[PDB]
Amino acid sequence: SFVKDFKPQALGDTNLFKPIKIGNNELLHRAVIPPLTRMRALHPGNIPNRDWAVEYYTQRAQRPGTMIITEGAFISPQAGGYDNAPGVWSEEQMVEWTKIFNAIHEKKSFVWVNLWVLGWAAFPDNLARDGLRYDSASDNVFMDAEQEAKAKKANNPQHSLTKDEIKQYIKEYVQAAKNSIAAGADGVEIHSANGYLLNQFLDPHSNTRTDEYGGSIENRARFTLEVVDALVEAIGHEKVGLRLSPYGVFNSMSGGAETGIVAQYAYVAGELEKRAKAGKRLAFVHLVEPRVTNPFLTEGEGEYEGGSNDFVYSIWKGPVIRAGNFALHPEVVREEVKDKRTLIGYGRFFISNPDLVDRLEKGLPLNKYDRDTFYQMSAHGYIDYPTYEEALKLGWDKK
Ligand SMILES: Cc1cc2nc3c(=O)[nH]c(=O)nc-3n(C[C@H](O)[C@H](O)[C@H](O)COP(=O)(O)O)c2cc1C
Ligand SMILES: O=Cc1ccc(O)cc1
Ligand SMILES: [Mg+2]
Repeated sequence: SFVKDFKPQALGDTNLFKPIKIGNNELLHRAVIPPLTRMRALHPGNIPNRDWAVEYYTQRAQRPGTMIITEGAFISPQAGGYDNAPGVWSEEQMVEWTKIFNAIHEKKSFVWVNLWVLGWAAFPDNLARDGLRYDSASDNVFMDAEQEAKAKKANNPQHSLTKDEIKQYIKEYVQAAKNSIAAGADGVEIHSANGYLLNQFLDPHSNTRTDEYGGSIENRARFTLEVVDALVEAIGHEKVGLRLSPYGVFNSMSGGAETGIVAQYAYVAGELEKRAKAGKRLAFVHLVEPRVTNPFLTEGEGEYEGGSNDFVYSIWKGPVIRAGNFALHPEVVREEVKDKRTLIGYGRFFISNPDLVDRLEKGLPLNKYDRDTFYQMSAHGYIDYPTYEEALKLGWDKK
């Protein structure tokens, strides 16, 4: 069924359809497909699903010039924690990723691998079985109730990373970046948002360390910036991007309740622009809008109207991607794109609408999404969403 009770508006006359250059890529529009974990990866091996992945990315790369950010990809086994999420550390995975990247490039679109490390969001028992640690910034603060519950059951206490163990994660990031780029990826997006490892260090609630990785704005941000510095020196600054969620509360992050959250991120943004002048300007900065502080709550819930991301624009002067409930609000996108360096990320509706860009340009009805197949091990709810034409033939509008 099409989304009922929604007035679609054509966005063909806005900047959403004026090309832009992000890195080495020349996009033909600014509707970006943000990272979306679907959990179809194969176990054992965290292998990209061999039966359905290529088709999935291929469907959503039909509109030429589209920029696609792959689903979260584990840089290594320790950075992992979910049986069905893909990784980019083994030869057996890179062989799969290549087929996807080629399928994507052939449609004339672009792909960026999102580097993922779970921190305290990983399953402790899944880590105990394979003989891995349950990492995080600290060891006296746990994500929640059932996480500290699984920690004990598996006799796998939450571990406060040591300086040498952080250095290791930085070595795996580089390797993963290198594998992805070697397999033909256009670039990689450092995932430093939604309460994962790097965000756990960034947030003052999950980071109560005393060494140079906690204790102040400058220290809580050290990890993220070292990773940025490392990937910039290894594959080029035009092939790297950083994702942040200043006001997110997902996974026990502080959000706007922490008075120093704006300063924490203003700092990071400041360090980027700094490097930008030094010649090394990241390809872009990706921001999750306070319009969505929790990606698990329906469109309109968990909105934080006490803060804004606009401050980033006074510090960083490169491309900025903004994502969060923009598909059902064309009126807000029309205003946000009047800025010449802003890109719009459409998550949940790029899941259900494979031809989303066309529907945005022509103001057509959007396919409602099925939340139940977001993480199912099936093709249903993954690759069987119809395009507008297919929907008409199937009679989704009622004669
Ligand atoms: C099913 C699902 C999977 C997601 N997977 C990821 C992910 O792997 N990495 C990430 O950074 N964000 C992820 N997100 C968050 C989205 O990138 C996005 O910020 C969020 O969905 C808000 O956009 P939307 O309102 O257009 O869906 C996911 C969201 C959903 C609903
Ligand atoms: O729903 C899965 C998910 C994964 C990573 C994120 O960052 C956010 C959501
Ligand atoms: Mg008909």
